[PDB]
Amino acid sequence: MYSFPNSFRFGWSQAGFQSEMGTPGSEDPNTDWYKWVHDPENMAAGLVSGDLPENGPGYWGNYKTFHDNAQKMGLKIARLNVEWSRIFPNPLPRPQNFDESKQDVTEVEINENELKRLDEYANKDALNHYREIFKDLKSRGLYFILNMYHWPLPLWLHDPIRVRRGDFTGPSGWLSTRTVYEFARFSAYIAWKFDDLVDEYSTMNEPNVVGGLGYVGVKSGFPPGYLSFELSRRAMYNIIQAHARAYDGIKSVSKKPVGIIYANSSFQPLTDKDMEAVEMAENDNRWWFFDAIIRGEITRGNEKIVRDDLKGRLDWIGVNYYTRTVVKRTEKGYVSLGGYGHGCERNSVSLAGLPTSDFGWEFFPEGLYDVLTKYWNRYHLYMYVTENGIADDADYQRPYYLVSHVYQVHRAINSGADVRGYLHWSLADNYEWASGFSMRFGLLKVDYNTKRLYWRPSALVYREIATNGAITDEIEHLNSVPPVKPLRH
Ligand SMILES: OC[C@@H]1[C@@H](O)[C@H](O)[C@@H](O)c2[nH]c(CCc3ccccc3)c[n+]21
Repeated sequence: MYSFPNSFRFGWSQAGFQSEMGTPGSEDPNTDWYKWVHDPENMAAGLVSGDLPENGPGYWGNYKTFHDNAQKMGLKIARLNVEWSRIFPNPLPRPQNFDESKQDVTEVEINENELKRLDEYANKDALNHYREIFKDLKSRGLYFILNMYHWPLPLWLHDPIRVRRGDFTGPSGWLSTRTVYEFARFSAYIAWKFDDLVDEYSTMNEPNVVGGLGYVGVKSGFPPGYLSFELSRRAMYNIIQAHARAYDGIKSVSKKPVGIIYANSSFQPLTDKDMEAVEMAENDNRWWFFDAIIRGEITRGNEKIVRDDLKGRLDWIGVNYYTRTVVKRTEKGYVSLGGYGHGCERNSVSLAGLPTSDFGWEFFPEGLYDVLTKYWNRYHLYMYVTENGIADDADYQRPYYLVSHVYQVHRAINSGADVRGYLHWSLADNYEWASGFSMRFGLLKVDYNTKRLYWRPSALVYREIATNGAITDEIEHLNSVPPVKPLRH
């Protein structure tokens, strides 16, 4: 047996754009992502699958079913987001003498008057529906982490096709301080409407992926798919201050904890001569970001400064984790290696002989202990495992994947790290971004024709974990690697 603290909670994470649509009435055409995945050119290019989010799992209408199953599964925590675009579908008038050429946004003044003004622009059907959703959630005994942002932006703030095309005269998303400014106000507004229902807050989900795949990893088909190192840095600088400003915005209406959710891989050396490479990879992918929002330490221009408006803007750390990245030393620096972590063949075996998922991601639960303990030793901020899961429609590997990673969380707590929950990605299948519906991450299978949910055997296994607050003696063998011999190589 691996017993968890009585206060530790097991649950799930879910995104608005991925899970809400599918039931008639739920359609939100008002995002960069919606437009992006409907784009004729993007479809023909193969950048997007052709699958459309409006044929999704229908959480908007069927949320009670979702919550019933979650409660049966013994789940006690849930993290999801409101979709900005649902609340503010229509352009807001430009800020009164806010200087959109200024690079830094060191404060955004928000008060009851400014909030009442926004209130007259807000879609009230959308707010009432969310209140209905979150009320049912809460009535099922679920502790509630509300995230403000999980990728899609209002179209009035970002036309992604225009930017893809090389036109920067329009709404430019994270490239514009206007977005930073409106984001601080959206966060404060949501906290102001929903604080009575909410337990903890997250500003954003994996801002690093938004800026990294949006402007560098362009084959991933993420908006706006404009290839530029410079602009990726600009997007990331803006998202950092958008975090800090959202933090201050929420904290002016709430005393409740405000954190952030971030994409992590466990960096691992190719050989024992590659450990500096591991540290450099951690600096470049993790510490630079967190040292900014925690310690105020950012490199702007070519200079290391401390920004007082950035410092101390975080109460907790959302740890998202799926797999490792193997890195080696280069004379010029370091490189990640294909054939490991997220760069493997689908339904096969890594270069290390470890099985890969429907998405080609390598089985590596060790990495979660590494990421949890490294954060803790550096910052001493408590954490939730806000995402962990596997693309696996057949359910072959998920039982082992689930128990193995839950074990690494127990391991981490055993070492002293303050981890207060594990939230599986996800409860049910959903729209996997540019990949469409074929990547299936749920403990529950979705039949998309009928919107019916089924319990994969892994769901039954998770129910054992959750109702017992433990990896029980009877499922403890699943803390191991799925046998590869019966699997595809
Ligand atoms: O891919 C499964 C889930 C998505 O459905 C979520 O919306 C998103 O939060 C999400 N992020 C990741 C990890 C992505 C990653 C990329 C590069 C490096 C490390 C992690 C996996 N997932």
